[PDB]
Amino acid sequence: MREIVHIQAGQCGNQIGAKFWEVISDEHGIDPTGTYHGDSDLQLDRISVYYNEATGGKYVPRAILVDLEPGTMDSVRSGPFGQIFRPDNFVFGQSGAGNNWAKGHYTEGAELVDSVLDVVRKEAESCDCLQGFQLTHSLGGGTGSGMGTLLISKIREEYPDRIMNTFSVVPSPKVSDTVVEPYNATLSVHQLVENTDETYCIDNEALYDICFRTLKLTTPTYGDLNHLVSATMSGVTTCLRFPGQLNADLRKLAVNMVPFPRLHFFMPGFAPLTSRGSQQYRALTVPELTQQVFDAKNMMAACDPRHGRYLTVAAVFRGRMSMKEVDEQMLNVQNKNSSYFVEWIPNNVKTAVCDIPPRGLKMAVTFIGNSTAIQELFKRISEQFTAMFRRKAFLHWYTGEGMDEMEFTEAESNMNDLVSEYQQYQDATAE
Amino acid sequence: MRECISIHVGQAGVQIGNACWELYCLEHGIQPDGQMPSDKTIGGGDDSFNTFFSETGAGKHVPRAVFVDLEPTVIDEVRTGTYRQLFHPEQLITGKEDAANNYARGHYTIGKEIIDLVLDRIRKLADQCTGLQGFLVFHSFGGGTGSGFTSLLMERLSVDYGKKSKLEFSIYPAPQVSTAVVEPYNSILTTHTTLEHSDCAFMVDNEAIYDICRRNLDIERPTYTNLNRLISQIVSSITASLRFDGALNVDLTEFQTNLVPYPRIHFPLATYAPVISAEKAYHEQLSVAEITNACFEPANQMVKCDPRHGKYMACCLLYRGDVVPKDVNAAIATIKTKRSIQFVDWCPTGFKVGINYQPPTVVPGGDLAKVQRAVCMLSNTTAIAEAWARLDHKFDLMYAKRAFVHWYVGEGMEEGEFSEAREDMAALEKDYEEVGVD
Amino acid sequence: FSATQVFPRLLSMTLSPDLHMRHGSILACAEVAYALYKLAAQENRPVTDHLDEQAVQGLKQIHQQLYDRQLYRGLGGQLMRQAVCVLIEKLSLSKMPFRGDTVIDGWQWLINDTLRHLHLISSHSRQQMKDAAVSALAALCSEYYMKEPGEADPAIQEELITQYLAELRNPEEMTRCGFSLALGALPGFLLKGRLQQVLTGLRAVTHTSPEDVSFAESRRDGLKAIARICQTVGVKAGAPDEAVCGENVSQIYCALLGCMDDYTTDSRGDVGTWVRKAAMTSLMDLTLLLARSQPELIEAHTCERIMCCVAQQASEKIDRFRAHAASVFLTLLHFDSPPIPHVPHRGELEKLFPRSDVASVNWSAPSQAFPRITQLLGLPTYRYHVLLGLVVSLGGLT
Ligand SMILES: Nc1nc2c(ncn2[C@@H]2O[C@H](COP(=O)(O)OP(=O)(O)OP(=O)(O)O)[C@@H](O)[C@H]2O)c(=O)[nH]1
Ligand SMILES: Nc1nc2c(ncn2[C@@H]2O[C@H](COP(=O)(O)OP(=O)(O)OP(=O)(O)O)[C@@H](O)[C@H]2O)c(=O)[nH]1
Ligand SMILES: [Mg+2]
Ligand SMILES: [Mg+2]
Repeated sequence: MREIVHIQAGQCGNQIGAKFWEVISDEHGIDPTGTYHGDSDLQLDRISVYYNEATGGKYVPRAILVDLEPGTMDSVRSGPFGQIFRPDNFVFGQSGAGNNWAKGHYTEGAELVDSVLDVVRKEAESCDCLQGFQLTHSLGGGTGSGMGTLLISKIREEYPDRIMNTFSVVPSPKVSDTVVEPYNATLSVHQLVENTDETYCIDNEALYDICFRTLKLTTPTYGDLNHLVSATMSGVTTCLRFPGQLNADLRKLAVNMVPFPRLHFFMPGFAPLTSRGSQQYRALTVPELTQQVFDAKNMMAACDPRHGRYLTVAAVFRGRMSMKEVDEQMLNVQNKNSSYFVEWIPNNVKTAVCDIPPRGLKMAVTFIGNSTAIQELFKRISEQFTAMFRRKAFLHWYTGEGMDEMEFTEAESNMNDLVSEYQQYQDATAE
Repeated sequence: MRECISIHVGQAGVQIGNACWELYCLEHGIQPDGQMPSDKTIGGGDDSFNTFFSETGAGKHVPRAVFVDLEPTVIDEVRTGTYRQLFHPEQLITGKEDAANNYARGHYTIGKEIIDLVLDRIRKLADQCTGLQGFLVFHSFGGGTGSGFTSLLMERLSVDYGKKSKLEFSIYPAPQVSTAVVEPYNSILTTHTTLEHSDCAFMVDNEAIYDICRRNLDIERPTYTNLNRLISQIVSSITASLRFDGALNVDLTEFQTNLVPYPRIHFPLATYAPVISAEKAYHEQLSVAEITNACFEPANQMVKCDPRHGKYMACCLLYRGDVVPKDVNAAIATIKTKRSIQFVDWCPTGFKVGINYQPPTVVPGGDLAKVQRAVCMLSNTTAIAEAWARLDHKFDLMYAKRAFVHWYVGEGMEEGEFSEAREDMAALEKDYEEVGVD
Repeated sequence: FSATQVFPRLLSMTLSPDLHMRHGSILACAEVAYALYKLAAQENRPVTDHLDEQAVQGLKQIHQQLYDRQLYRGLGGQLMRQAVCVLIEKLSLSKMPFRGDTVIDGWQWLINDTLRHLHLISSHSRQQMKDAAVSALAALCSEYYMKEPGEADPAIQEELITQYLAELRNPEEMTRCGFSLALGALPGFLLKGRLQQVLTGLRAVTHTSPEDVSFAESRRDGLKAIARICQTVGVKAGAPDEAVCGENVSQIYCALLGCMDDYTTDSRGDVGTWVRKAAMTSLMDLTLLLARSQPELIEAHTCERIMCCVAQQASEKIDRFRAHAASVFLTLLHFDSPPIPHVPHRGELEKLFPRSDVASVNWSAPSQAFPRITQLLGLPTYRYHVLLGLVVSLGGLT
């Protein structure tokens, strides 16, 4: 029985975590009251991985929500599923970090970081054997950007033998017009490289473009992006909550998908693409899903998987497809002589097959690969980070709190070295 | 007499020990609950099965085994198995975290909070034995736990139980039946850490046994269960020298003098014949000569190699069942007239032959039939070095890009251990060829 | 107070079994010693005025205590070695009375063992140990290892260089990576007469062979040591064995121009880029050195080839390397004190790359680099190499 502690910080982080928990609860068959009412025995053989069995046969979540601002806290407390989260697992202040990374990591977010450690430690004491912590936040802001880094740096010192996985949400100028976002993203990535084993990047520009073109929505709001983020999160954590032949734990998955220490950013995806409201319209097959998992349109990041090498590939199928039918399809797409052969679907790919399908869909698929194209996500922020650094714009706010140009240049050098290593590995011999 | 304790480690190790104990109980007639109606004593000291089993005042037979695992998934099924009343609960030790295919874990991360208890349990069994010979380790190089924890226990025992023999029965990993992509690193690390902690060690190629089960036994997809039943036969044929009142390799120390001439070289090849299926039980009757000649077949060998292109240092033949020296002389003469094999002039040991008046045994409704005779040939040849060559290829290629290396250094390991382990492997490979110089 | 009350407490703290206590005590002993030396240097007074001989004996026994207990093992071995390196560097930079004692031999043996076993150290702290050991050796070889002004002890010169040249042919790539810089960081008075041998030994490593295919880190250090030796010896006519002159400048430039064409593609990727990095700076600091002494030695063909190669290297799909290439190109073009001879199309290059477009333009960003680099195609010389370099970016993977 391997348990996982889920933590949420920042407005966007909490909004994503609430939706993800609601999705994985509706898929497992858990009414919003707390009891169980599903119709499948497979929805309980691994429920202990994210739910504590309290008295009375109830399943208490393990989501530790923290937020300096008392906004999203009250909304999640009175949500469709707000009554599930323990009430002393909510840790908040009054004034946030004011879009400054040096506020939610040094002067403000380090004022509740001690209450966070007490809560995450009180939650882990009941577990029989902890596997690894988890965090869901956005690189944009101060309580998501600085608080997450502070907690990741503080927990690694007391639990070095635990896996550290995050779900960073890179912002984009299209979604937010804030100008102090490049610095918060750079400083967050600087800490998310030396104290993180895995990081699932969910760029906001990709979801914005998807909602603008694919879904054809009028004004894509935050709900449309949160729905896709929660869908991708539920599709990624399919092996850690359901049985199957590929019993890849968290540590095993991180070791098999992350050969290098610094390189650990993935490009998660999910298909088919849907929206809120209606969903039932067309039933997809295994060939169509495989053809669409590997399309740059189904990806949640502004990167072209085809343009770049393939470090490690993995896919998770959900529905009445059999690992034998999947192997037949995964052994004819890595062959040129084979018809309908693809050049971007690589070899030695990891593949899974689930029984319980997602909500509102009979068949789906999730992609969790790591391509060098992700470098584009790091360069877009580099340029915006240099043009504003030469003029020293909005730097007094950082220098007054305690930060200095030393950390800025260190983060810049780290990002440059990472981009250089990515570009160097992109040109490697296949055999 | 002298007793012995078998220390099983890993998933493969615990899966192989259960089948071995089942075969021993079926041979000696021990009931599942542990009752020998043929034994005419309550305690051990005059019989012959006391070397492996232990007697008590209540007539209960507690096998001398120390099963230790990290993942309780297999131990839970082993406890509630058919022989739940055979093994003692204290002998079965379970952990709380799996190494997840890692050596720096099974050694430093998950091997530190379990070693302090394994010794206390092994001492309880060591104090009861009046004269222990050594230890019978059962693990695999592929499994991270079975390698790291086993090496840690081995060296931990080298300090305390220093004047005791040491044996091993590893399982060489194969590319087909591969559970981890770091299999080459764990194997080259455990072979270097315990190259001095093993007096003798037995290697089982997963490819050879799979091919044997697919061809000889005629099976479509030989599962781990079928591969463990086939290895149980060889394990029993090897342990019969110490279990029964024989006259060849009766003590663990004799193995280091009649099979392991060089302390460093301790990887003797083993073969067992015949391999008849259950359907073709009374189809053909192969005499001693046929089974003795079949031992020189690469397909029937337990490891994929080519002994023809290599010299021989030590050779030991063991016959079981209806066998007479007059018939063994025919096979001995055929080995020289028909076949021909060279020998190392600098080796002290030579050829040895022994017979035991104990017929074989098979599990009811199993894969193998109740043959009338059996032969086991243990030959220490340099050809086995080839099996170590390919293993070094994969490891070398992987460490060329240092992939999955950061996961080990960040778990109580140094970057120099890999260089030391491959410097040791290179020296061993060089010595293997130097021993076979014309 | 720091010399009579604090230094004795830091001299005894080194015997602490605690690992974090020994490193701190060593660092404090080094820093306070350097501060006392700097203070005494003001009144041109010796360093023994503040520190007594009892405290002096501690600086000699600190090495013996570490060598006896064998503390250079495990995880703390690298930390102890790094601390002792800084200690020896600060002691040699203060002109201590340790010359002609077994302490110097012990320090040299420790430095050799540290530069001998480098693969055993983790990659997260290898560059620090590589740059500290060479500095400590240079400070020791530029302080204690001397017989008279302008000369050195021949007994040490006949053995150190020999052992290093016998260590530059070590199969282990990390051995050469550490020995090349150590041999190159030697002073100028310790290179008199043995400069040709050192140059030949360093060039033998820069040459590629069937066995040394993926040896990029070694070739990088080989060029770095050559550049360091060239910058240290300076220039001096009529002395090929003492400094660089017109008799061996061609052979040196040939070795620098040959490593630029290295485009190895190992399993890790395009590692050859590294070998090019040190091959660019080595071609910069050198070209300036002659410009500050004997600019007439720089030939026209060699200068044109270097310029075309830098232009090709400043138009590569890579961003971190292209930025450094453009920076080196701008530093070589704007250098006018004195102006460097053999500059192809010098007026056009100055007009296309003004001084104001050096710090304001971000070469790392393709958008702020390609529009200014594509204009070079107008010139005849900057057409073939520039186009060859841009073809890689116009049809790569990014
Ligand atoms: N996808 C998505 N992005 C969001 C959401 N909320 C905010 N963001 C983005 O995240 C950034 C703002 O960070 P927030 O999470 O609002 O801030 P915070 O972490 O609470 O920090 P403070 O502003 O200091 O209080 C901007 O780039 C927003 O576009 C959300 O619900 N979904
Ligand atoms: N012959 C045989 N090989 C086995 C058996 N179980 C596993 N293996 C092989 O051993 C290797 C994996 O070792 P395991 O025993 O699963 O590993 P472990 O000791 O449990 O340690 P972990 O790495 O933590 O799982 C692979 O090469 C498997 O194919 C078994 O019962 N018999
Ligand atoms: Mg907020
Ligand atoms: Mg296991």
